[PDB]
Amino acid sequence: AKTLEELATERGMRMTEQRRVIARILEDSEDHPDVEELYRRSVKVDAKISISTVYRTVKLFEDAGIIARHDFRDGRSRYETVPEEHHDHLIDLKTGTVIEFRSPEIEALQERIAREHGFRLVDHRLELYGVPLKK
Amino acid sequence: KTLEELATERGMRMTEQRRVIARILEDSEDHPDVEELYRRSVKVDAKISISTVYRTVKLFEDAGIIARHDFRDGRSRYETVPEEHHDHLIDLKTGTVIEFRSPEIEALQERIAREHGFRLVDHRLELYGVPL
Ligand SMILES: [Zn+2]
Ligand SMILES: [Zn+2]
Ligand SMILES: [Zn+2]
Ligand SMILES: [Zn+2]
Repeated sequence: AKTLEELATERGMRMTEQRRVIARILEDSEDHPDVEELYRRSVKVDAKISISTVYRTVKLFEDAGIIARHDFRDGRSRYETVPEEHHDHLIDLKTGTVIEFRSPEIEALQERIAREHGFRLVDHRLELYGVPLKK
Repeated sequence: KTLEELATERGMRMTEQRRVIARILEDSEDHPDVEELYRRSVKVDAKISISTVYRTVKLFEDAGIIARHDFRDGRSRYETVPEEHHDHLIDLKTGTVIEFRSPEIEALQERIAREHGFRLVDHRLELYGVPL
């Protein structure tokens, strides 16, 4: 069973303690943090960590292909550990944070409309943008 | 209100040529790429350059007059801010863009959002296909 720092070294990345920290945070997160939120969380644990380190680390993870970058039109470049299974995204517009979902209801529905117009579905991009409901 | 009139309101400098491109873009309910715009532009006025078509398309986007969609097949496609909301299905083989609106989907999107504690105010749905 592969962890992310374990999965980094596999692709010849120079890890340090600071990067393992940053790797553990990202791994542990299900909200797909941007660079800035990883920083705040990381610095909370290792105060020596710079924004410089976190940006480079992320960009280097991205070159290793061990994370997925997402540019949603919320207001943030969101990052996650490559998902073992596909899912879609819902974005809180108030806080910019991200919620993953797999509705196979929707998957099937998308699968069927491809057909209705004469198509086998090969890919899709599905993004939802919500505001929090009042109570 | 035509496209060019709409552009001249925005304080955009128009010319004969920028007005052809404007009308071509306007009448097109397909989802033309810039090269499509160009090829159609020249047939109507042969002294329209590619430079001119690039500039003009850029400025129509800035003015809010048109929308650009960067689809995953790698072609940027354009439309006139069609007044209807609709989603997209892209034939990867031909670049044919088939538009749709499926109130099943539109409501099942609502449900998903409400179950996670959200009211749905926007989305983006794009489908990618190969003939069956
Ligand atoms: Zn999906
Ligand atoms: Zn995700
Ligand atoms: Zn469209
Ligand atoms: Zn829709």
